[PDB]
Amino acid sequence: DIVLTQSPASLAVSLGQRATISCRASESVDNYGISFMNWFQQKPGQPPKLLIYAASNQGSGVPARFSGSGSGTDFSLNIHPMEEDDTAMYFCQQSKEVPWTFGGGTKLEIKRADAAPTVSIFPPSSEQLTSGGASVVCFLNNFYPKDINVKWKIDGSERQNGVLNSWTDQDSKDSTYSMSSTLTLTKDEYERHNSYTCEATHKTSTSPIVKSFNRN
Amino acid sequence: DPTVHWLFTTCGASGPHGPTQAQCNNAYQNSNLSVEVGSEGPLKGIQIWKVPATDTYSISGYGAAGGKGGKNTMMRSHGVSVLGIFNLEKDDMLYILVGQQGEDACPSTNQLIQKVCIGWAGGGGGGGGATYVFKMKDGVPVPLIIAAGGGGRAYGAKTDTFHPERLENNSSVLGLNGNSGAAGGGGGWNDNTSLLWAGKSLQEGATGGHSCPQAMKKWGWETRGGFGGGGGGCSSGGGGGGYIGGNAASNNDPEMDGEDGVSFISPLGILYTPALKVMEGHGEVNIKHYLN
Amino acid sequence: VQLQQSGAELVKPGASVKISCKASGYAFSSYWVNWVKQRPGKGLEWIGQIYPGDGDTNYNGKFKGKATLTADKSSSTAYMQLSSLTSEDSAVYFCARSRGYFYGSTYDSWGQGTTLTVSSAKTTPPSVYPLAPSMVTLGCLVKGYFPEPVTVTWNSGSLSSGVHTFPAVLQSDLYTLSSSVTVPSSTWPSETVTCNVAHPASSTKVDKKIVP
Ligand SMILES: *[C@@H]1O[C@H](CO)[C@@H](O)[C@H](O)[C@H]1NC(C)=O
Ligand SMILES: *[C@@H]1O[C@H](CO)[C@@H](O)[C@H](O)[C@H]1NC(C)=O
Ligand SMILES: *[C@@H]1O[C@H](CO)[C@@H](O)[C@H](O)[C@H]1NC(C)=O
Repeated sequence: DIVLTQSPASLAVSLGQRATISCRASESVDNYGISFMNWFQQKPGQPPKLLIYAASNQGSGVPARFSGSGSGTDFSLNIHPMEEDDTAMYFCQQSKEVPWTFGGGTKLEIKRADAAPTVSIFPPSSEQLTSGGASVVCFLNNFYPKDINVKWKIDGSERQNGVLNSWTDQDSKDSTYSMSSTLTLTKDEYERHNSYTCEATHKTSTSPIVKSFNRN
Repeated sequence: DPTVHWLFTTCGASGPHGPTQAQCNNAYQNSNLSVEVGSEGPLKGIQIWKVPATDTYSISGYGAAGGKGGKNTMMRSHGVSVLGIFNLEKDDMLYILVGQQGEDACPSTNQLIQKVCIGWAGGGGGGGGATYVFKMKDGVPVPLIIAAGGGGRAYGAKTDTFHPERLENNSSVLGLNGNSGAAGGGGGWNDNTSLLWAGKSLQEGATGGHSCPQAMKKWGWETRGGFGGGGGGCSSGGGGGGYIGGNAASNNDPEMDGEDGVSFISPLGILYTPALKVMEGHGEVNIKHYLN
Repeated sequence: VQLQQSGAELVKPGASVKISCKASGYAFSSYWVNWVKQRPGKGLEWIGQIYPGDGDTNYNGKFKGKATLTADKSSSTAYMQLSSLTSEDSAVYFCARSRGYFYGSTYDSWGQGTTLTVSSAKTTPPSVYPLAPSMVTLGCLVKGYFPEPVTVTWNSGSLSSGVHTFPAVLQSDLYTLSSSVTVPSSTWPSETVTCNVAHPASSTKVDKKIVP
């Protein structure tokens, strides 16, 4: 295959600013004087939309702030000035040789000032154990940037196995990110220990943020 | 009222398919012309008129031009005009198919092809449809005036030279399709089309040819024939529709224009002047009362 | 120019589906029709293409005999049949038209997508568990349900300026998600607010009060 190395996988940009996305091919995609590199935008729940074909040519009704550059093995998608409505996935794509292949994509998101997570922990409801099992839930809300690590503690000792995490997409109103981490044990394991704590590590602080509770 | 003029057009339509009832109702609103337009089958794009009085009428058919080849500077092959005088009887139904221009290869909305157009397969123009005026008698169609369309121009056509107009007035001659090669020949009056790029005969619906798969599978330069009978385009130009469709080259020769179609005038009617290439776009039919 | 795809499919492992792509507004027999697979957190995958004029096909070797591409000129419809289905086949599948070299051999018109879900588990209604502990944060736990669409609201929707609903996770063939709402301590517990959970596939609506 002709492999496309798209970079970066994520990119955050202030309104008005320049966004540059790169696509590098393992072999030339030039043939017949044409470069068979193409660029696409895809928003959630929609099919992709063509932005740039043959490396340099605007697609129909694609605003001027989008522009494509390159030839051979190196190519670039530039957006400038950035507008709110440009947050999406972006893909490069070659048609020079079968099989046709896509780049790995770039998620374009809005940049904002850093913010520390608000952390909250919640004990199991009596309802849940009455059916068997015990889920403890920790929310890590409204933080930026999106990279974070969550660590559960049991009896002072770390626990990560049996835990499921879920991340939200960027908020369109706050520009922040949230995640839920939920540890599911059986009721025998829950009732075998007393105190349960959740700790988050974010670049915004050097000391983890901590919430805890003990059974009653 | 003998001052009345009925002008038949494409009702706004272009390309290999003809118009809908709703297009002609829009184009003819607030006029003396009212028509019925088929929705399905071989009569789909064809307009049906009712003759208002027993009298002698002028009928002038104009067929459609073929498309341009590979250069914005080329002239098109203009559609043929055929002018006749006919006696018609109140309540006769006339069936009218107005030919549509062959697809131009230049100009192009693709800025990569436009580069070529201003200074391998696919630069040749499409064939362009003939114009048909016929009537039913005993369930079998009978032709009155067929104004052939103009053959499409080759991708690398160098001279604006065209052949003299051909006119037949003899039903015993079969109205067959022209030869197809890489480019589609023109649709005739009654034939069995089976290739995708050849123009369809009138009694098949006269849909204009697809462009050649040599072009469309690789480079994507699309030049289709016109309603009705226009042959599809390749490097070679496509043949125009007629009673006999114009021939297309046997190979994909880029210097070989599609031929115009053969026109037809009923011998029971009176021809007014020799057939003549004049139409630079779509076709047209004009019908008036005749002063004698 | 329009490509219109058939509806979603929910099938058991081992089954087959045939997804349809009905073309209009252009010459079906003159353009390639491509198929593309998209899963969450993954890019796009090209499956193969077909040229309806003469049945020519090109495949991505990864999908040979898994996908089978065909075209029907009578209806101007392109089909993709997926065989011997597994959970790795669960995805959104698009059909797309491409143009020739002058257009960069790229896609220019996409179907709306078709969602395939492959699972061996039968419809199960969600279980709802509350989440109890200046601003106070509250929660609603919606665990163990199938299939996927669920909707969480707070106070019938009227109290929703600050809510976060987290994407669902897959556990033992069932889904679980959580929702959060943060409100001033001057409104809770002094006022009651309730999460409303709906799972239409099981025709379910449940309200749960947040008890201290
Ligand atoms: C019909 O034709 C007559 C005579 O040519 C003309 O006076 C009249 O205006 C035409 N109809 C319409 C709607 O104009
Ligand atoms: C086309 O095929 C039909 C088959 O019934 C045949 O009758 C006819 O003579 C052929 N030629 C024309 C001009 O239709
Ligand atoms: C005019 O009328 C005469 C007498 O009927 C006829 O011989 C002649 O052919 C007519 N002319 C036209 C052009 O119809």
